[PDB]
Amino acid sequence: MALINPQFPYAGPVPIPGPAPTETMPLLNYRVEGRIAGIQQARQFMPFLQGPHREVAEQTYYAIGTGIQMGQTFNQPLINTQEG
Amino acid sequence: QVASNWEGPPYMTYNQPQAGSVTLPVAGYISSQLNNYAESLNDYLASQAGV
Repeated sequence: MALINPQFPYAGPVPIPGPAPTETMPLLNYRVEGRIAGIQQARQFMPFLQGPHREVAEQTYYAIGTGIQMGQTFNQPLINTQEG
Repeated sequence: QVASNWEGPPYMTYNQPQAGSVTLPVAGYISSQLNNYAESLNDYLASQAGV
């Protein structure tokens, strides 16, 4: 967006020496076929386990029984003959 | 399966007094209650036999 100087104008570009025209043109680089080499193993001996863990520990229980329940020799009360 | 006279296992509850039971009465006392005496013996034997 330059302003044209009317007192000192200039013309378009003139030819100048050039950079040997084939040396600015590249070759198209020619890929050969390739292979991810080797026979891959199916599994890996991992350093960490792959499953979930638990944040807190919960107390577990198992039921037990008591035993054969016996009789008893109670201390027996007195007879309510109007004193009680 | 409930029984109206079942107080628990009879070899464990036969000599056991009841809950409040400061002094126990006798189950019968011609001179006193007679058919209440006979039904207090039938209710005890029904507890020891389980209906």
